[PDB]
Amino acid sequence: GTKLDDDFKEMERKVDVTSRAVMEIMTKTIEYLQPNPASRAKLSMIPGYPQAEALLAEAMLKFGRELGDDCNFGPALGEVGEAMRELSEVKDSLDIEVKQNFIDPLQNLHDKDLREIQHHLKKLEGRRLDFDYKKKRQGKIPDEELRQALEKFDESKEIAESSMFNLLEMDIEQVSQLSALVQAQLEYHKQAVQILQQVTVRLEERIRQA
Amino acid sequence: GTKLDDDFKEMERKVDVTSRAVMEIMTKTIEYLQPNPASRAKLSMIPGYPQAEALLAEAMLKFGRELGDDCNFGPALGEVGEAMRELSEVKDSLDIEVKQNFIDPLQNLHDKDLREIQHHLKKLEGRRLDFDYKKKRQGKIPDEELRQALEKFDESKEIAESSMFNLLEMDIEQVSQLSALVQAQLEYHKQAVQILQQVTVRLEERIRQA
Repeated sequence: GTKLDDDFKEMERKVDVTSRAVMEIMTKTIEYLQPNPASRAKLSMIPGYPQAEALLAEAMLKFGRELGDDCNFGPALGEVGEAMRELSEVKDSLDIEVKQNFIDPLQNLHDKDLREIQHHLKKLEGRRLDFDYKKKRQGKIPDEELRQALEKFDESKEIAESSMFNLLEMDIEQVSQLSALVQAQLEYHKQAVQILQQVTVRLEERIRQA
Repeated sequence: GTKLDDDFKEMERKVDVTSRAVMEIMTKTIEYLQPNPASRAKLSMIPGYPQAEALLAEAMLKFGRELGDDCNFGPALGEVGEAMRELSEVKDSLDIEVKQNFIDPLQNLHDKDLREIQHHLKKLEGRRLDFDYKKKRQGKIPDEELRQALEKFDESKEIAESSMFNLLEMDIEQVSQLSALVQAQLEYHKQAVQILQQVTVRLEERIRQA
């Protein structure tokens, strides 16, 4: 059949790579946010799920209490318990921020921008084929019909080129989205370090004393 | 049967609470380190398992490459890709540190110190029962036999009290162990924040430029 310049074929390639990339990254990012396969289903809808930190906290508090204040390990449990609880929250933030500012954007890029292009390409193919066909039987079919056959094709290719070119041009917006992710992570870990140190002092205050 | 002073009963209580606590906390801590139920089996043996971060990195690199350098999102993927890879490692550290300095200690406390006490108590019970029995038939059995019956009991109680008291006295060592955990976490998150910021500059360097 008729052929497309290497330039065209390249964009089409990068488009595919982008699409495929967006998909896996999206998945992996989630499996990252929620390793446990039971809690992702929530991030695949939205948190209506518990955090590991939460559950740990829940427990440390539970026993720290039961032990009592008379002891020394009992209170320390409540102390670290809170620390964990706090971390739990800092986490929910992270999950939500990443979902909203990284996953959703990508998801939209796949269902919006990319799907569009996919369509275009398919249309182009058909137009390509139809032409090749009507071409084979040139003498048989009226010139006008064959001319239109080509025009339709050219017309289609352009649309494809535009949609593809435009998506590939603004690719920096994906970089922006990457930054969107790394930002959300930072705020979290930074915020984490705060919580951790905050409790470290409280425990040192114990161990140091007796 | 014969009875034990409230003081004794209390220690026995705290001992049980401690034991039960150590167990759940141990579990939760692990489920925390490895939410996904397939990778804990490794931390329940030792890392011979992949980290979520790792797998994410693996992917971001994979595509960042395939995209190429011609683009702008391709390189950015490799950039963040590394960042993730780095985090992956900082994580393996965390898993290992927590395992070695928090889980193992506790585990040992359960199999060593606590198991011992468990034994003691059981022995005490038997000695308690036997006495109650031989007591019921006092006139029937020789005084000497009954005397020994009691001595054995008293003797047993002491052992129990010592083992229990000593474990409960050094309870600060558990606090130390808690600190051991929080420390390992801190080094990690702190170390994390470093990696994150390190990459944030590289991306800003892109987005800012064009």
